Amino acid sequence: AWPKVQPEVNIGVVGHVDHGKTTLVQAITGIWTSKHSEELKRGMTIKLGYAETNIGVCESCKKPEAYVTEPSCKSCGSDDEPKFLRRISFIDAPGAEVLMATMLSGAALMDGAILVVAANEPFPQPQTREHFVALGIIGVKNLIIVQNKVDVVSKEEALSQYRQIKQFTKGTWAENVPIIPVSALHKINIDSLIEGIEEYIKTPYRDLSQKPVMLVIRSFDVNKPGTQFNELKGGVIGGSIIQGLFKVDQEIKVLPGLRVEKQGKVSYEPIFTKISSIRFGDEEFKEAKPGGLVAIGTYLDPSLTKADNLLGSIITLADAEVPVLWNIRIKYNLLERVVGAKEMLKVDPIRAKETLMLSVGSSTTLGIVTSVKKDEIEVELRRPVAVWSNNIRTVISRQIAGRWRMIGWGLVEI
Ligand SMILES: Nc1nc2c(ncn2[C@@H]2O[C@H](COP(=O)(O)OP(=O)(O)NP(=O)(O)O)[C@@H](O)[C@H]2O)c(=O)[nH]1
Ligand SMILES: Nc1nc2c(ncn2[C@@H]2O[C@H](COP(=O)(O)OP(=O)(O)NP(=O)(O)O)[C@@H](O)[C@H]2O)c(=O)[nH]1
Ligand SMILES: [Mg+2]
Repeated sequence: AWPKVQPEVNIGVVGHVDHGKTTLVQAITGIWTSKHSEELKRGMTIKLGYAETNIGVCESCKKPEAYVTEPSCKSCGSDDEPKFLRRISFIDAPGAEVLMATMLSGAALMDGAILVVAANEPFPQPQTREHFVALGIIGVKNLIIVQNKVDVVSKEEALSQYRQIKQFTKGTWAENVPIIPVSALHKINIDSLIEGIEEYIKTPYRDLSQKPVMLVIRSFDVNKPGTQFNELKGGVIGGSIIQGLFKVDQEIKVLPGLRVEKQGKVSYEPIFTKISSIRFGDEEFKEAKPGGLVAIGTYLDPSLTKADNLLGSIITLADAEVPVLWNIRIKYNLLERVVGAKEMLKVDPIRAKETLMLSVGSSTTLGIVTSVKKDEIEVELRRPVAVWSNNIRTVISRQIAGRWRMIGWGLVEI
C-alpha cells in the first residue's frame, strides 16, 4: 500500500486562456478543478483550482512509463507495487486576462510551475508572456514548459513552435527550462511530464522552526442540508502553509481580521480561534506542513468564513507578532513594457495620487500613491495587509485601457 500523507509540493499551472491548463491537471490527477457554477457555465477557470495526486515509480519498468499516479504497474507490464515517491498538488490558475490578480495570488503559493502553451495558437500569446514574466518576478523558477494540443498539429508545426519557445527563453532565467509535448485531452505523453515534474520540480527545503504562517485563499461554510446537529461544524479556512507548521488544538489568529467599527473609524479586529481539524483533500491529519492546500477547521461562526470571506488573509499562531499595515513602503522596479496587452506599450513612471493594485501574499489591495522617489513608493491602502516577514515580494499593477496590468514589483519594507 501507499501511505496517506499530505502533498509536499505545490505546482502552479499557468498560461493563456483555453490553452489547456485545467484539462492538463485532469489528465494528471483525474480531477476537474472547476467547482463554481459560473466556471461550469462559462467553461473557464475563475477561482484558483486545486487537485492532488500520489506519484510513484515502477522499479522494474522503463521510464517514462514507469512513472504512475496510482499504486499499480500493470500498465507497464509488472505485477510489482510501484515505489511511492511523494504526493503532489496543483494550483490551477485562470488564463483570462481580466483575472491576472487571481493568477498572482496563486503564484504566491507555488513551489514550481508548468507553463502550458497550445501548439495550435500563435506564440507567444499575451498571457503566455504575462504569466511567464509573473513567474520570474515572484521567483518561481522551477519551471516546465508544456507544449499542449499536439494532437491537432503536424509534427512539423510542433517542431517549429518548439524552436520558437527555446528562442523565447534564450537569454532569460528560463533558458534551460525543458519543453515537454503532450495532449492533455487524449492523455498522451503524460508519463514524460510526470518524470519531468520529479526531475525539475523537486520538493523544496522547508523551515519547520519558523513562525507558522498560512496564506488564505479559500474560506467555507462546510455545513450541508439534511445533516444532524452531531455532524455540524464551525467555519473552515483554506490555504497554503508557507513556513512552520500548524497542529490541531492550537490557538491561532486570522490577520488582518474582521472589518469593524472602533472609535468612529474603520478598524480590523484580529480573529482569534482554535484549530478544530486539519484536512488535505479527503484525508484528516493532526498537523499540517508546507505543501498542498490545507483546510483548517475552526470554531468560528460559519458566517465569518462563508464564500471566501477571508481570502487574502493570513493565519499565524495567536501570540505571533505580525505587522498589519494600512500604509506600506515599497522598494520597487518597473517593467519596461506592459506584457499582458495585445500590443505591448511602454510603462509610464509611477506618479503621486495614482491608484495602484498591490499583490502581497494571497492578498490583493488597492491603494493611493502618497510618495514617489527613485527607488521607493509609499502607498495608502484601502484595507490593511498582513506583512509576516521583512522584504516580502509585492507585484504592482496599474489600470491601463480599462484593465489591471502588471507594471512592476518590489519589496515591502518594514
Ligand atoms: N485538441 C485538444 N484540445 C484540448 C487539449 N487540452 C485542452 N483542450 C481543449 O481546450 C479547451 C480549454 O481547455 P481548458 O483546460 O479549460 O483550458 P484552460 O487553459 O484551463 N482555460 P482557462 O484559461 O479559462 O482556465 C477545452 O475545449 C479543452 O477540451 C488538448 O490536448 N487537445
Ligand atoms: N478541516 C476540515 N476541513 C473540512 C471539513 N469538512 C470539509 N472540509 C474541507 O472543506 C472544503 C469544502 O468541503 P466540502 O464539503 O467538500 O464542500 P462544501 O463544504 O460544500 N463547501 P461549499 O459549500 O463551498 O461547496 C474541502 O477542502 C474539504 O476537505 C472538516 O470537518 N474539517
Ligand atoms: Mg482552466
